[PDB]
Amino acid sequence: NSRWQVTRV
Amino acid sequence: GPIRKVLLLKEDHEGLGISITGGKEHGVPILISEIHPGQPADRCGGLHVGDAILAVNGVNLRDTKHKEAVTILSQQRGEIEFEVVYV
Repeated sequence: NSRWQVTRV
Repeated sequence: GPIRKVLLLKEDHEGLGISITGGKEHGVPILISEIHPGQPADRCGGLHVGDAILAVNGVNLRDTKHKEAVTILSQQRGEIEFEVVYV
């Protein structure tokens, strides 16, 4: 899909 | 606006205290999407939601996939220089 990844670092 | 260089200090075991989004596969920069309260980025200051991360400790992030930026950010130790610009 078009959705972006989001990641906590 | 202006490009800023900001230093983050943390213990080895701490996270940076930021969430990032974007990346090359989405056609957009690595963007900060959250600053988590009380964590190193919030305590040290100078990093904000909507900042694009251009480089971290001298390592260019401008053409990285999302997971590549996650890796480079996750490998940081105790002193971390961010080069950021608000877009």
